[PDB]
Amino acid sequence: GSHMQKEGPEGANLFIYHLPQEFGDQDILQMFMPFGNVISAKVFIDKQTNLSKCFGFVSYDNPVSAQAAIQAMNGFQIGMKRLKVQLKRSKNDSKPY
Repeated sequence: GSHMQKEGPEGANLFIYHLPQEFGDQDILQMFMPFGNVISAKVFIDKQTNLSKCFGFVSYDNPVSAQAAIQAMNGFQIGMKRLKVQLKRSKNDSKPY
């Protein structure tokens, strides 16, 4: 259950390059569900920092659920596209929040 794009603690963010066949909001919510709860789903190009185009955005709640999705999501073969996953700017530190 989500409505826009707002990440939580320092440690969890991954985005999708090469998005296969029509892959829209409904697919991303259930095919990326099987290791825990997700806070952002949208297939738009972000118009403020001009990042990579016709591409996809997902986010989770804690740094342990990112390490399992990089192994089962690097390599997904479906027709004439491959899935290729990238994490957005890593950081491991203790902030007062």
